[PDB]
Amino acid sequence: GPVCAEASDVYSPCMIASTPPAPFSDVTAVTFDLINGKITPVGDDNWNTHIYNPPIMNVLRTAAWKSGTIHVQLNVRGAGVKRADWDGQVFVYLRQSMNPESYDARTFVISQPGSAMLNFSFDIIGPNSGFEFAESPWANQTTWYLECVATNPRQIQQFEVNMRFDPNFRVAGNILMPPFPLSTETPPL
Amino acid sequence: GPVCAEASDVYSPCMIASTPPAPFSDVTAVTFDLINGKITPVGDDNWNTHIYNPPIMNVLRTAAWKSGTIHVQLNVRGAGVKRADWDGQVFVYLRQSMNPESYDARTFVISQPGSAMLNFSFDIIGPNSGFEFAESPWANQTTWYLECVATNPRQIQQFEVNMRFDPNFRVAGNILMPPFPLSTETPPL
Amino acid sequence: GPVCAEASDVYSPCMIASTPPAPFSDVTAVTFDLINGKITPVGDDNWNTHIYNPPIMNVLRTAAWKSGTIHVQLNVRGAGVKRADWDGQVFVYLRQSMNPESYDARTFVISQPGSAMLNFSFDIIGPNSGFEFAESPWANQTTWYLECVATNPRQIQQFEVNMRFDPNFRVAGNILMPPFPLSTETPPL
Amino acid sequence: RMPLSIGGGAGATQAFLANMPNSWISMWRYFRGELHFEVTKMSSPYIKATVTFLIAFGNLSDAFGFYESFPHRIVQFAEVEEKCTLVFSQQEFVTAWSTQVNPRTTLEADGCPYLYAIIHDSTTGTISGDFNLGVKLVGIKDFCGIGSNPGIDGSRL
Amino acid sequence: MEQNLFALSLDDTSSVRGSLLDTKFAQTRVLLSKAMAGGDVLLDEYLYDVVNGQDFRATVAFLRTHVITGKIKVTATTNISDNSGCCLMLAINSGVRGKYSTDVYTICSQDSMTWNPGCKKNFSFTFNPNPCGDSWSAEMISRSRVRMTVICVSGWTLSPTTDVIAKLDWSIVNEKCEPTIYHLADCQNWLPLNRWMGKLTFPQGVTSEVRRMPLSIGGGAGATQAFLANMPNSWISMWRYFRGELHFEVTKMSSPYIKATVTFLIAFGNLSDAFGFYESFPHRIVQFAEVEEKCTLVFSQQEFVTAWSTQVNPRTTLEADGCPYLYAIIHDSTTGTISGDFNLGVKLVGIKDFCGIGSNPGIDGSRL
Amino acid sequence: MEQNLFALSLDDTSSVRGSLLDTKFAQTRVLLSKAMAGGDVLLDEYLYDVVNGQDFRATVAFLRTHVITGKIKVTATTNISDNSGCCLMLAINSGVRGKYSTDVYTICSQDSMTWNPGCKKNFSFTFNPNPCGDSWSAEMISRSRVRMTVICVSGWTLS
Repeated sequence: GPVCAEASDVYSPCMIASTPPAPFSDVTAVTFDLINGKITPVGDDNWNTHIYNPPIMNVLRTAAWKSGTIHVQLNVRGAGVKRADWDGQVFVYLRQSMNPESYDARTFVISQPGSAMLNFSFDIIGPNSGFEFAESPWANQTTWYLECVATNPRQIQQFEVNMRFDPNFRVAGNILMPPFPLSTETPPL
Repeated sequence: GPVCAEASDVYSPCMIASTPPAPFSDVTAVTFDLINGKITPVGDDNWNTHIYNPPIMNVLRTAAWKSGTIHVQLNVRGAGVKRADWDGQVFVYLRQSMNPESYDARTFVISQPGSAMLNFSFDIIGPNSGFEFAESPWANQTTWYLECVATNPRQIQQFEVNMRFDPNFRVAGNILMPPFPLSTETPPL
Repeated sequence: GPVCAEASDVYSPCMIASTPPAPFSDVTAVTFDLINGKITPVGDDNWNTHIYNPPIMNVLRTAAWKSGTIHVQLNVRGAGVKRADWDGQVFVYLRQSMNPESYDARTFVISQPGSAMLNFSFDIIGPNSGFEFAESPWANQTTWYLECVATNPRQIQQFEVNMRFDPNFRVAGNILMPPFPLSTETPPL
Repeated sequence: RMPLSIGGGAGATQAFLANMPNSWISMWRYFRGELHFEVTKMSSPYIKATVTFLIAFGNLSDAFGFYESFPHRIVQFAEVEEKCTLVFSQQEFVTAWSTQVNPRTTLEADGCPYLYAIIHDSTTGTISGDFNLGVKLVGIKDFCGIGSNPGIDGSRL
Repeated sequence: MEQNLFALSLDDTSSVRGSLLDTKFAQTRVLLSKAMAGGDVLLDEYLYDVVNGQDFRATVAFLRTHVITGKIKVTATTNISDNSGCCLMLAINSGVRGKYSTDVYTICSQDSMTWNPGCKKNFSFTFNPNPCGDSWSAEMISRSRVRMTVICVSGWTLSPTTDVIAKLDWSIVNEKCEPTIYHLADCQNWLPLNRWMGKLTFPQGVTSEVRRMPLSIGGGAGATQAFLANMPNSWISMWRYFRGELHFEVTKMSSPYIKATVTFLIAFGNLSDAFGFYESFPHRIVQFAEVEEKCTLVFSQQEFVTAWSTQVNPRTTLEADGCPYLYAIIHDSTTGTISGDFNLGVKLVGIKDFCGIGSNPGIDGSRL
Repeated sequence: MEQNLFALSLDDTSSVRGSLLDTKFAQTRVLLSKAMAGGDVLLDEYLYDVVNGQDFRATVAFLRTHVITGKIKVTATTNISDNSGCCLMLAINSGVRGKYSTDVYTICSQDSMTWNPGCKKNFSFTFNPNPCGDSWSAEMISRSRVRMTVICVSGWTLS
């Protein structure tokens, strides 16, 4: 900056996770299963989570075998907190598995006050002619999780994971999913 | 930064929206219909809006069928507020439709103090040989809106949407518009 | 940032404009006529202006007909003001004409504390085989101005416009200018 | 006089009107080309008049009696003919000219070309009524658009 | 009989053309005072105001023709006895700004004739008033404010009995208007300049008269706490260092009666006056006849080892200044039966095989 | 550069020539009264006084060219609704004598156009103002007193 680059593309919002309400001050985290569309908060912290249903998410949930790059944009709001009093940071971690033994594939570290953005990507690639069935016992294939940590949940209000397929993306096969409930984005007045 | 990239092109200012005056402290928002050139503030908040008449806007208002990329530059002023006391953030949202059911095509999130800039683009593309009549019942075509939110309207004074056609842009057909009033930019002393 | 891009080229400083001294607190502005090398401050504000005489400026002043891109670098100093007490912002505006009716060709908006830089460019292009005589009544050709606004002149000390021709630049014809006085840059101890 | 700085619409009250194609040409700053007008009779055949058309600049006053020094085109209409196409080649224009001009520029200091329409003799007829005549710029051939208009906001010059 | 009036040849967009009689469009009357000085505006008006109150064959064609593809020829029929002489310079510049300088230096760039009435009976020269295109018009040059300026660069060496007049005859010839456009290519085949290297006065007498003109030409010419600027001279100072074949055009400005022989040579500043071996260097001798008034020195690439700087700091002395100068040295002595100095005007016409190196930050000043 | 001025093409004795734009040398404005009668002088002036106060392309060429081998074309662009009509007659005569008759009879001889505006949109005709030679000049016709006369031979049938 101060002059920006140029964002261009259509990224659809998949998964929001609002942070637990007052007086909960302790450090906390959440995990977005990027492929299977699930949001498991760590411990017994009452995060307020929603999974929306844009076409990207419906494909990622129903498609069995997947291949190629998906671009993510993690947005962070944002409580109305005086800039000089801000001490909140956000550590994120891409992971293959959610087991203790597995390592991170990427770490990011953000301490921008109020709000932040974080574009990254990663290639789903797998054994079966370049395709990956997420979490299949076959070949011990695994997903991609996105562990995210709010060091100060009083100041960080919510995470938000937007996604987009690169044009190289390819799926095959169907999974029988249950009926998806109609959760809608409550836009801010 | 600190050394910038290089802005280059002619972007003409289309739509300004000043934020409601004191003592109004609550969170508020505004929506710029980017194509049809309209500024509807949310609820009954008295925003002070103007639509200017550069050649870009006059084409976007009169052209029926449109095709190709338009680059936007959203500028944010900017009240004279001590930097350590700044807590104001700006969430923006591209949308196809303004209905509750529709999702966002893009979200940005800015918490830069005083002032900010945000370059992005998006391709108008439509059914009729790549052309889109904005808001036509035919094929349920839709516009592009730009919902923008000021979390602290005491600190955010005004939004400003500048635009520019990419050279690939193409129109066809005319719409009978009413007489456009001559609003002029009141430049700051 | 934090790691920068890479500045490279020779930009020569053309026009400095120091801001009015104390106790003048009100919002103020200045206009740099980028081509003809003139600095008209707005109203009756006693700005302290100088136009230097590098080869770029002497060409721009004497050349009649001009064509092609010039890169500008607007630098902003910079009073010794505690960073948390900084509330000063800088709005700039490229304009074709300085009349109320004309619109801006570009707006930038900067609120970086202490100091700032802003690289941009613009193509002089005109009727006469791609050449533009600045401010000629012929074809109602016009200049390029650079209106700049200091919201807090106590904190913003001075503007500074550096310029550079892109290699595509071309002139023709001479203008009889008066003797240019020898103003020299007073470098800071 | 009809100005060839066509861009930025036509006038109204504190307002202006817009076509798309006229808004489109104002995308560019300067332009040029062979202009193809289509002048049409709107009165009856009984109101007769002969009209010279020419390109020229605004400074020329009315009661300047030497318009036929300029290159021009005479237009008499028969009873049956109603439509006639003036074309003005590239040799009528030296350089490109601006698509829009500031509204407050007077005819004295306005360096874009106009299209003059001058009565060669006198408007006549046995029946009362004005000699109406409608000019319509059909299109620009060999159009060349230069630059990038920031815009002006207004209409007439 | 009747005819269809729409189909007549009344939209004739031809250029003005014919003989020199039928293309003449104005005559102008310049008054040269009996006792005129150097740096003295004789005429200074807009090129379109020349044609006001005129009634020649092409006057109305000139005003009304929308496009003119031909150049403007101007010829000046002024004469004086060989006994005397002066130097007039007519010159066309694309515009003005308030309270302008009319020093020969400023003006000459772009398009100019320089002549000595004492030697040349008449003098003509063609030019294009739109320097970046093939065409122009009367309406272009009226609104563009093209400016014609006649200046006397050297006074009368012996004054005439009465006042004099110079008749200028403005015509339109039928040559193609070719544009002169400067651009930032580092190597160029011909970079024209028309840079006034300076007027050289040599007094009558016996002394060693030596005149240095520096080839660090960039950054203008001097004034008070000020400096003057052409465009082409400001343009060459875009680059830091440069080189090329330099094409000077040295002109007589005094009368034929004041006689002198002048050696020209490239050399460096350290060489003092009263150093008697200038003809060890390669040089060029310039004697003028009665009738000859103009002579072109060329200095090839073998005269310069490396490129040299376009500008130099003003406070560098001649002792420590490593750019080349052009010396002009009196080979014998300035003589004549009548009193008056031997004036001589050097003008760098252009640089052939120009090679511009680097990128000048700039210096701010003029002379070295 | 210098040139020999004696050998330039400044003694060009060409006739006036080119398109109809570049040979035009005057325009004249005749007033036809709403109620005009037959045998009614509309215009009557010397053919050289036509060119006084004129500034067309060939005006100065016409006055200054010593010999002109071309004819003079005059065209008259007057019109009126088919409903009405009259009969104008423009006519050129080599001279005059005091208190002259301007009856159509007298005039028409020599060189004349007659037309009815009601039917003919415009009307043109060429002629030679020196009737006994191949050439003429502006100075010939000024001093010879060649006389142009427009007359209305029949009034407006409907005004």
